[PDB]
Amino acid sequence: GSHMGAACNVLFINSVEMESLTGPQAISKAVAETLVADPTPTATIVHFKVSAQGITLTDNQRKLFFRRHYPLNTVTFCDLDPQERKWTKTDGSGPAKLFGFVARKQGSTTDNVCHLFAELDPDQPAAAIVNFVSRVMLGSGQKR
Repeated sequence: GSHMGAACNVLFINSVEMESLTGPQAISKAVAETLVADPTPTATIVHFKVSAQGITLTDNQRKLFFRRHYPLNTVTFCDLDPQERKWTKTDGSGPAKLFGFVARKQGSTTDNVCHLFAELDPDQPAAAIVNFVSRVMLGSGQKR
């Protein structure tokens, strides 16, 4: 209904449309089409907020792009990269792990967009962002 609770920092990469792939392959078909995406998109610091199935991404870098709201209804899969790779650094020095999610908004043609993100937090790695984003949605963990 509203939007206020969680609010972390991540690095925005780019949304690479998969065209109805699956989920655990959209991260690879995106990581492989983003880490090498030539030309590569500019890495911007964004603020990842999770409020009642409502992911918010605000530009906290230097006013690069507006803010968007991706409801978890769309974010089907939100895990680290299977290729065990990292983003191409924030911008010259600064290695940051790589993680994306698959957003299936609208049940038209199962047209999903795998968005890439690099952890930009000295106290919030991409694994912790993937352990939280998955803890907020369906799951349990069992082993943690």
